[PDB]
Amino acid sequence: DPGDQICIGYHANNSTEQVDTIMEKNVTVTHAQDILEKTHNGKLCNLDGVKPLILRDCSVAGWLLGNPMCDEFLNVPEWSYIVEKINPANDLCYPGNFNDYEELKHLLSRINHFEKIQITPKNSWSDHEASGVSSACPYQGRSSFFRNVVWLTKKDNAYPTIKRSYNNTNQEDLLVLWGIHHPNDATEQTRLYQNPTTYISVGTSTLNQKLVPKIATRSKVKGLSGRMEFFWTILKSNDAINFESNGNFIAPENAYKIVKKGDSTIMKSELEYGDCNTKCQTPIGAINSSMPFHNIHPLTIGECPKYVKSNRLVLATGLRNSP
Amino acid sequence: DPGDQICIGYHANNSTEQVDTIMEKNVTVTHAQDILEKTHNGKLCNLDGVKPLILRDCSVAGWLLGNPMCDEFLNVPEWSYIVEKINPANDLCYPGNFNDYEELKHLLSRINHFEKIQITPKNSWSDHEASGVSSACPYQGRSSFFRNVVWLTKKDNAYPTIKRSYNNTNQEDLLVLWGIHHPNDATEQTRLYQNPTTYISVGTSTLNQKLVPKIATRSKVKGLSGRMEFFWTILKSNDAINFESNGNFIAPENAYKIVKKGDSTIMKSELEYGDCNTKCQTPIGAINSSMPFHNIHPLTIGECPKYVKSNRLVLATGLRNSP
Amino acid sequence: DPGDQICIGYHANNSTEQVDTIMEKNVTVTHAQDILEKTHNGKLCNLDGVKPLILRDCSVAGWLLGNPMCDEFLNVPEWSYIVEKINPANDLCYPGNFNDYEELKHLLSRINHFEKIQITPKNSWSDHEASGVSSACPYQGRSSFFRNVVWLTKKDNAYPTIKRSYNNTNQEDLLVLWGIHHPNDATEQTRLYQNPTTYISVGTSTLNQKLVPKIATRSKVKGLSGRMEFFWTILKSNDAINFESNGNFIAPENAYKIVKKGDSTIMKSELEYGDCNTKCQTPIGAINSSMPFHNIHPLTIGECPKYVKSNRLVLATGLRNSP
Amino acid sequence: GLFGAIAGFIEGGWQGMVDGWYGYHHSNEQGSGYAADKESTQKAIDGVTNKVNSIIDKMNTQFEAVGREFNNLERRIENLNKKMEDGFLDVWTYNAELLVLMENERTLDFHDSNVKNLYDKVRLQLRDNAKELGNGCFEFYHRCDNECMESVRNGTYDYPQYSEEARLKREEISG
Amino acid sequence: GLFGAIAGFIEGGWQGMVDGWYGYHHSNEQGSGYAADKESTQKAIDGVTNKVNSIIDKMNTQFEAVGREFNNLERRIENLNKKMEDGFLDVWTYNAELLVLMENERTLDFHDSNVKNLYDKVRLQLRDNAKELGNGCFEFYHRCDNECMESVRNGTYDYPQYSEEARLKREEISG
Amino acid sequence: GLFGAIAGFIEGGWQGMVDGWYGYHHSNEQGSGYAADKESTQKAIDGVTNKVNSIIDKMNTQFEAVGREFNNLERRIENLNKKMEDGFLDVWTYNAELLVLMENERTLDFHDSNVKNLYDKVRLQLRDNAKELGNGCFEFYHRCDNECMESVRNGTYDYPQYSEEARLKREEISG
Ligand SMILES: *[C@@H]1O[C@H](CO[C@@H]2O[C@@H](C)[C@@H](O)[C@@H](O)[C@@H]2O)[C@@H](O[C@@H]2O[C@H](CO)[C@@H](O)[C@H](O)[C@H]2NC(C)=O)[C@H](O[C@H]2O[C@@H](C)[C@@H](O)[C@@H](O)[C@@H]2O)[C@H]1NC(C)=O
Ligand SMILES: CC(=O)N[C@@H]1[C@@H](O[C@@H]2O[C@H](CO)[C@H](O)[C@H](O[C@]3(C(=O)O)C[C@H](O)[C@@H](NC(C)=O)[C@H]([C@H](O)[C@H](O)CO)O3)[C@H]2O)[C@H](O)[C@@H](CO)O[C@H]1O
Ligand SMILES: *[C@@H]1O[C@H](CO)[C@@H](O[C@@H]2O[C@H](CO)[C@@H](O)[C@H](O)[C@H]2NC(C)=O)[C@H](O[C@H]2O[C@@H](C)[C@@H](O)[C@@H](O)[C@@H]2O)[C@H]1NC(C)=O
Ligand SMILES: *[C@@H]1O[C@H](CO)[C@@H](O[C@@H]2O[C@H](CO)[C@@H](O)[C@H](O)[C@H]2NC(C)=O)[C@H](O[C@H]2O[C@@H](C)[C@@H](O)[C@@H](O)[C@@H]2O)[C@H]1NC(C)=O
Ligand SMILES: *[C@@H]1O[C@H](CO)[C@@H](O)[C@H](O)[C@H]1NC(C)=O
Ligand SMILES: *[C@@H]1O[C@H](CO)[C@@H](O)[C@H](O)[C@H]1NC(C)=O
Ligand SMILES: *[C@@H]1O[C@H](CO)[C@@H](O)[C@H](O)[C@H]1NC(C)=O
Repeated sequence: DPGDQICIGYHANNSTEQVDTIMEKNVTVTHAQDILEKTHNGKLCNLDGVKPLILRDCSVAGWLLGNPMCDEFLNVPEWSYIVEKINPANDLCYPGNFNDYEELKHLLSRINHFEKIQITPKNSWSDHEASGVSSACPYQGRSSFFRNVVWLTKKDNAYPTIKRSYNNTNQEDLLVLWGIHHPNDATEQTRLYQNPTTYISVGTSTLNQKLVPKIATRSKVKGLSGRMEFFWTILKSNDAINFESNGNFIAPENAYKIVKKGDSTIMKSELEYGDCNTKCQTPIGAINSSMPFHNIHPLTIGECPKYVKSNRLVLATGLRNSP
Repeated sequence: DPGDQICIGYHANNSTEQVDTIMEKNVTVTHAQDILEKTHNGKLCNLDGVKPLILRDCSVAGWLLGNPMCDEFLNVPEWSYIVEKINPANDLCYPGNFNDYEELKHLLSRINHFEKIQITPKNSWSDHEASGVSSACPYQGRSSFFRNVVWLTKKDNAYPTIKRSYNNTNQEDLLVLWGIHHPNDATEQTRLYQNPTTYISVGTSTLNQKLVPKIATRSKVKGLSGRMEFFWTILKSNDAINFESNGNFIAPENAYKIVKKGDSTIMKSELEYGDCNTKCQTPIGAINSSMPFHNIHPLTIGECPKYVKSNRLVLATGLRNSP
Repeated sequence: DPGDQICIGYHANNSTEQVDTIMEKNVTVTHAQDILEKTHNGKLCNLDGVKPLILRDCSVAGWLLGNPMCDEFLNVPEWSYIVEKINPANDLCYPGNFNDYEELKHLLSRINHFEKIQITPKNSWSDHEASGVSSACPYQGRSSFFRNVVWLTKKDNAYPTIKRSYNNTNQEDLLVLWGIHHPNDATEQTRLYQNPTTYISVGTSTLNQKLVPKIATRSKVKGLSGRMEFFWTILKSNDAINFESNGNFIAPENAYKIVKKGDSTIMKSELEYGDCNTKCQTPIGAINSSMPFHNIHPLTIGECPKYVKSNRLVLATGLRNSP
Repeated sequence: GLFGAIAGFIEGGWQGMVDGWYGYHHSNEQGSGYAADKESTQKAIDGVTNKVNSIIDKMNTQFEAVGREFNNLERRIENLNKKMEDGFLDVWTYNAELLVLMENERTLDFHDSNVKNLYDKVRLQLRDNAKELGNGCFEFYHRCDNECMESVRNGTYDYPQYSEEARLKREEISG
Repeated sequence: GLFGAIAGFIEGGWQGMVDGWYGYHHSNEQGSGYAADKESTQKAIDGVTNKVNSIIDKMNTQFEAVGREFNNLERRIENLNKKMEDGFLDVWTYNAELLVLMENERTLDFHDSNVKNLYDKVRLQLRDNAKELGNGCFEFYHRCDNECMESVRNGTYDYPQYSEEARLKREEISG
Repeated sequence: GLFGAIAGFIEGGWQGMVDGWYGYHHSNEQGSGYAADKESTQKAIDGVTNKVNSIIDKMNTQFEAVGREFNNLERRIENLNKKMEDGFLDVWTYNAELLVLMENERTLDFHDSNVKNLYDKVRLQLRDNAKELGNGCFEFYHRCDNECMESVRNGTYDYPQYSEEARLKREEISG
C-alpha cells in the first residue's frame, strides 16, 4: 500500500519577466533585476547645490566680448557647468572671426568662476574718439557696440600713435581680449583712422604679435563689407601687456580674473532652467537613479551610471518559471 | 543468455574538420562552420552599377588643375570611388605646392560627381597677355600650361590693377582654384609683370585672404627654380568671390559644380580596370562572399564582411568525432 | 564483520593562497599561479648594451642649439633612449621660442646617433661682426651665447647683403638650425644691424621661407625685452640650401648628419644613472621579471610585459582547500 | 539543459511553496505540508547577490566621452575624434551585453545544480529504506512522525534505526 | 567532457546512425537497428543555430578603418591616427577569437550533457525492471518487442505492467 | 560545488594524499593506505596548462602607450591623446581581470567534475558487489585483496567472477 512520502522541489510564482541568454531568447523567470535606467526628467538642473550658467540665445563669444543683446551675463556667479544652443543668435554682431576660438572654449570648460574687472577706463582716451558704434550691433533700437572692448577712431583729423600698458597686480590670472578692424577701401580707411598704412603690436612675457589691416572688397554680410578679427591671451600674475597702434585698433576695457578651476563642461542643448536639483545631468534631461547603467545620452556630467547603446539589460536573479 | 537490450549513443562520420578550444587544440568534429572569407579576385571593378574614376599616371591635383598631360579627365562622369597610384607621374608640372591639399582630398570623399564650367573666358583679358606658357608643361610638341587656370603677364609694357568679381548664380556649390607665382629675381619680376611690389587679395563672405610673392634663390626642379603655389575655396550658392591684383596672379578659368554628394573614398592601387562587377572592393581586389568576417584588407568600400587579422575562424556545430 | 573498503578523494595541503571568482571572494586554494609583476629596482639602466642619453638640467632645445651651460653634450655617443626632467633649468637661455619643437622631438625618437659637422667657419664672415653675446646666457661668470649658431651684427657702419649656399654632398640627411632676433625699438635695430627694413630668405627644393623682424615693446624676462625665434629643416641628400639676408640673421655654424636610425623615446624622470642593466625600462625603475603582466608604469621601452592597472592578479590552478 | 533536474525529472515548480527556492513536500498520516531548506537557499541567495555586485563594480571605470569642437579646415581630426569616441562606446556596449547573456546562462544552471545536489543529498541518506519514484518523490518503507521528517532535513537520520521495520516491509512486497 | 557521457562511460559513436545526433540502438527478436531521438536533436540544433547567429549579430557593430592623409609636418597626429585604428583592430580580433574558443568548449559540453540526460531519461523509467551494464546499455528483466522499445523512446513505458514478470526473473538469478 | 563532490557528499580532502590530484583511500586486509589515479590527473594537468598558455598568448598583442608632447594651444589634441590611451588601458585591464575571474571559477568546477566522474567510474563497475556508504566510500560484499583493488583502478574489474560470493553475503545480511 501507499506508505509515508517525501518530495524535493522548487519555487514557482506568477512572474512573467523574461531574460536572454546566448542559446535562447525571452526566457520567463521567477525573479529578475533590471539594471538599466531609461528615464530622465527632461530638465536642466543644479549640480549638487550649484546652478549652471545658462546662456540663452548668446554664444560664448557673445558673452565674453559683451554683445549688447547679452547684458544678462555682465557679471555671473560661480557655475557648475555651461549650456549653449546649437546655433546661438547673439554671436559676433559685427561680422568677422574669433582667432583660436575652439582652444578658448576648451580652456573655459576647466573654469568655474570669473570675476570681471575694469583695466582701462573709457574716460582715459583723451586724444582719440572712444565711442565707435555700428548698426550691426543694436541695443534698444539704436546702434551700439561690444561692452568689453572700445572702437577708437580719429579725433580732430589725427590718430596719434597709442602706447598703453597694464600690469596684473592681482593674485589670479587674467583673460584679456582685443581686436583689429579690416576696412573695405582706401577712402574708408582715411576717414576712420587718417593714416593709410597701419599696424597693431602686442607684447607679453610670451606673446609677440604684429597685425596689419587687409584693405579690399568682399561680399556683404548684414550690409557690411568690413570685418572684425578678435584675439585673446592669458596674462599671468605680475606680468604686463603692451599695446602700440596707429589705427584700426579695437582696445580692451574689461577683463576676467580666474578665481576657481574645476570639472565643468560646455553642453549643447535647447532646454532652459528647470528649478530643480540633481547629481547627474545630460543635454536632454537629468537622472536620479541607482542603476549601474543608463542609455539616455553619452555626453554627461556629475556622478552618473555608465552609458551603453542597449535597449534592454535585465539580469536573471531567480530561477526558470514553470508555464 | 543475453536478453533484450536498448542502448544510448551518438553520431559519427568520416569528417576531418578541426576546431580549437581554450583547453584543447585541433579537436576533430562531425560538423563545423567556416566564418572567415580569405579569397579575392585581384581586379578593380564597378561598385554596383557604377564605374570608378581611375586616374592613370595622373594625381588628383593634376586632374583638378588640368595638367595638359591629363586631358583624358577634362570631363569625367559620375564615379563610385577614386583610384590613384602611390607616386603618380603627372602632378604639378610646374614646381610648387598645393595648399591644404589633404583637407581637400578629405572633402572629395564625400563627392560622387563634378560638372566643369567656364567662369572667365580667355578672351576677357584685354590689358594683359593671357597666354603664359612653359617648357615644363608640354602639350603636343610645344610648350603649354594648366588648363583651368590662366597665366597673365604684362602687355606692351604695363600691368594695370585687376578688380574682378564673380557671383555663383548656380544652384550647386563651386570648387574654385587659383594661384600665385614666386619668381627668382627682381629682373624676371619686371619682364613678366613690370611692377616690383605686388599682392593678391581674395574675399568671400567667410574668406579674407592676402598673398605676397616671395622672390628668392632656390634649387632647380625639372630645370626650373621658379615656384607656383595654389589655393582653393568652396563658394556657396549665391555668394561672390572678389579678386584684386597687380601681379603674380594665376587667375581662374574653369571651376567645378558639386552635383552629387555621397559615400566615396580614395584608394591607393597600381592595378587597372578589369571590366568586372562587385559589391565589395579593396585596393587589391574585390569580394563576393557570404562569410561574416574577412582578412583581405582593412580599407574596403561597399557592403562588406567585418575585418579581422586572423588566419582562421571555425565554429563547432556538431560533436567530437570518434576515429 | 566489516568487509573491504575503497574510497574516493582528492589532494589537500597546508596552503593558504587565495584566489577570487565572480560568486565568492578570498577562496583559499591548494595551488595557484601569480602572473602580475609588482616590483622594480628604482633606477635608470642601460638598454641591452647601450647606455641612454641622460641630459641633466638640459632640455633637447638646450642641447641641440648649444646652451653654454650644456657643453657636456657637445658631441654625444650613440644612445638607446633619452631621459629629460619635467622642468629643466638649461633651456633657451636667451628668452624666446623654438618653432615646431614638438614635431622635432617626435622626429628624434627614430634617431639613435647624430654626427656634427661645420657649415660656416666663424672666421669666414669678413664684412660682419660675428661675436654677439648676452648676460641671459652666462658661461663661467661672463656673458656668452649659443655655440651652434652665430649672432651677426654690423661692421663699421654697414651690413652688406648676405648670400650663402650649401650642397649636401653626403649620403645621409642633414638637420639644419637657424634663427631671427626681434629687437625692442628702432634705435636698437639700427645699433645692431644698420638697415631699418630687413629680411631672411631660405630656400631648398621644398622649403620657400621669408622672415621679417617684429619690433615692439615687451615685458622683461631675465632683465631682457628682446626675443629670439629659432627654425629648422631636414636637407635631403644631394639637395642644396640657400640663405639671403640684410639683417637680424642668426646664422648656422654647425649642423647634424643623421647617421644611425632606429627605435628610441624621450622619458620624463627625475632619476640619475644607476650603473645597472636591463631589457625593460620605465621612468621610475627597471624591470627584471617573467610575469606576463606588470603594473609599474604604462610607458616602457624594450622587451616588456604588458601593462595593467591591477593591484593583484592570481590564477587558480589547483582545487579548493579544506578548512 | 545542462542539468536534468529543473524541467527534467522534476517537471514544474510548487506555487504553494513560498518560503524559499528549494525545499520539501511531505505526505504522511499527520497530513501534508511544505518546508524550505534554508541552508541551500541561503548559499543561493548569498551566491547570486555576490554575482550582481561584482559585475557592477567591474564597470565603474569605463570610458566617458567629452565634447570637443573643430573649425571648418579641421575635418580630418574632427573625423578622428568622432571615430575614436564611437569606437569605445561600441566596445563597452558589446562588453555589457555579452556579459549579461553569459551570466544569465550560468545563473539558471546554478539553481539547477542546487536542486540536483539536494535531491542527491537525501537519496544518499535514505538508501534502501525508500523507493525512488523517478519524478522527485521518495516513498519510504516505514512510518515517520513530525520529528523523523525533521531528522532528514537537518541531516541526522540514523539509517539502521529504521532499517528493521523497513526490512520487514520490503519482504512483504517480496511476498 | 564535464559530464562523463561522450568519450566517457559511453565509448565511441555510431557511424551507422545517420538520422540524428543522439539516439537508440535496440536489440530484440525483430532484429537490431538504429533509431534517433528526434525530439532532443531538434532542440539541440535550435540551440546551436541560435548561438551561431548570436555570435554574428554581436559583431555587426564593429570598428571600420578609413584612410586619412597627413603632410610632412603632421607626424605626431599621423602616428596617433595609425595607433588608434590599429588599436581597435587588435581589440576586435581578440574579441572574436576568444568568443569562438569559449563557445566551442561549451558547445562540446552541451552535447555531452545532452547524451547523459537522455541516458538518465531511460534509467528513471525502467529502474529494477532492467540492469545497468555500465556502458550506456540496459538489459531488461522481461521482453521488449518493437513497441515496448518504442514506449521507452517516447517516455510512455508502463512500469507496473512489467513489475511482476521482471521481479520473478531476478529471483531466479538471485537464488 | 556545481557537481556535489568537493565539500559535498565526500567531505574534506586527504592531507595524506600527496601523489596526485584525485584518488583512493583503500582499506582491506593488507592495512590502510592512499593511492593516486594517474591517468585522469595527466588530462587534468594538461588541461590547466593549456588554459594558461591560451590565456597568455591571447594577450600578447595588446595596446602599448607612447609618449607624445603638445604645446599650449594644442590642448584639444593633447586631451584626445590622453583619453584614447587611458581608454585602451581600461579596456585591456577589464579584459584581463574578467578573464581570470571567469576561468578561476571554471577551473574549480573542472576539478569537481573530475572527482565525480571518478566516483561514478568505480560505482558503475561494482554495482551490488558493494554498498554506497554515502561518503564516497564503497564497502564490498566480499573481500578484495591488493590485486582486486587494482582491477577497478585500471578499469578491468571482472564483475560476474565475484558476483556469487557477494550475493551470498548480502542474503546472509538480509536474513
Ligand atoms: C648638389 O650637388 C650634386 C653633386 O655635386 C655637383 O656635381 C658637379 C657636376 C658640379 O656641379 C659640382 O660642383 C657639384 O658639387 C648635384 O648633382 C649633380 O648635378 C650635375 C649637374 O646637372 C650632374 O653631374 C648631375 O645632375 C649630378 N651628379 C651626380 C654625380 O649626381 C646637384 O645638382 C643636380 O642634382 C641632380 C641629381 C639633378 O637633379 C640636377 O638637376 C641638379 O641640378 C646639386 N644640387 C642642386 C640642388 O643643384
Ligand atoms: C631695456 C633697458 O633699459 N634695460 C636696462 C639694462 O640694459 C640691458 O640690461 C640687460 C640686463 O642687465 C643687459 O645687460 C643688456 O646688455 C646686453 C646683454 O644681452 O647682456 C649686452 C650684449 O652685449 C648685447 N649683445 C649684442 C650682440 O649687442 C645685448 C643686446 O644688445 C640685446 O639683448 C638685444 O636685444 O644686450 C642691456 O641692454 C641696464 O643694463 C640695466 C641697469 O642699468 O637697466 C635696465 O633698465
Ligand atoms: C608689475 O608690477 C609689479 C608691481 O610693482 C612689479 O613687481 C614688483 O616690482 C618692484 C620694482 O622693481 C620689485 O620690488 C619687484 O620686482 C616686485 N615687488 C613686489 C613686492 O612684487 C613687476 O615688476 C617686476 O616683477 C618681477 C617679478 C620681474 O618681472 C621684474 O623684472 C619686474 O620689473 C611688474 N611686472 C612687469 C612685467 O613689469
Ligand atoms: C549674387 O547675385 C545674386 C543675384 O542677383 C544676388 O541675389 C540678389 O541680390 C539682389 C540685390 O539686392 C536682391 O534682389 C536679393 O538679395 C537677391 N535676389 C535674388 C532674386 O536672388 C546676391 O546678392 C544678395 O544676396 C542675398 C542673399 C542677400 O545677402 C543680399 O544682401 C545680397 O546683396 C549676390 N551675392 C552677393 C554676395 O552679393
Ligand atoms: C521577445 O519578446 C518580445 C516581447 O514583446 C518580443 O517583442 C520579441 O519579438 C521576442 N523575441 C523573439 C525572438 O521572439
Ligand atoms: C593542428 O593541426 C594542423 C593541421 O595540420 C597543424 O597544421 C597544426 O600545426 C596543429 N597544431 C599545432 C599546435 O601544431
Ligand atoms: C580578503 O583577504 C585579504 C587578505 O587577507 C583581506 O585584506 C581582505 O579584507 C579580504 N576580503 C574582504 C572582503 O575583507
